[PDB]
Amino acid sequence: MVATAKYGTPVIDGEIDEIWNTTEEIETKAVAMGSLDKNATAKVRVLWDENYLYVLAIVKDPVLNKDNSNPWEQDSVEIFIDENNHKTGYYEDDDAQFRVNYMNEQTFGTGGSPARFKTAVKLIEGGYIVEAAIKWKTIKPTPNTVIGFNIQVNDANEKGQRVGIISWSDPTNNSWRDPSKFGNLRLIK
Ligand SMILES: OC[C@H]1O[C@@H](O[C@H]2[C@H](O)[C@@H](O)[C@H](O)O[C@@H]2CO)[C@H](O)[C@@H](O)[C@@H]1O
Ligand SMILES: [Ca+2]
Ligand SMILES: [Ca+2]
Ligand SMILES: [Ca+2]
Repeated sequence: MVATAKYGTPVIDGEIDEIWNTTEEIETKAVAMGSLDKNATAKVRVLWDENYLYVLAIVKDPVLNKDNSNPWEQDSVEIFIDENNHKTGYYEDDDAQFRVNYMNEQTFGTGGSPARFKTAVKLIEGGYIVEAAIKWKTIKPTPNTVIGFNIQVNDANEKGQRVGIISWSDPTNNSWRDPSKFGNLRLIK
């Protein structure tokens, strides 16, 4: 429900900056489809500065696949932001869904834009690391500012079928259209 992100500016390249160690790690344990022991999950660290929100997601996934024509059905990570944290039941102008797969290919849901999304992906033993920067659209964050946030891992099998949907705050697979399913992220100094 609630987490924090330390102020900081990491380099987007898929490598783990020392600074990521200064912020808490959250886990995607809100299951909508699949299970924690059998499907893709991520260990996530979050940082922020006046211009972007930064996300480091270490994904556990032994089988990588992107054969499905649906981007949400390819092994990928989705990031959700609610800048004014209104927790509405639908997307406002400030709300957004961003997506990037293990090949660092970006796709977008409502509100998401490539002009505000920089990403890098590096494969690792047993999975992959996603490092992203999301440019704020409507706000200029200050310490103790609270935004709505969620991160989801889509797990596809060798058959190109999505078998897992696990996020941090949403076990109902509605984050793509319902910000009220996002958790709260306090931007701290
Ligand atoms: O992302 C835009 C796209 O979303 C599709 O819904 C996905 C959603 O993106 C994802 O977060 C969730 O896990 O799965 C649903 C599908 O069940 C939606 O169907 C598209 O119309 C829309 O363009
Ligand atoms: Ca880095
Ligand atoms: Ca909003
Ligand atoms: Ca997979």
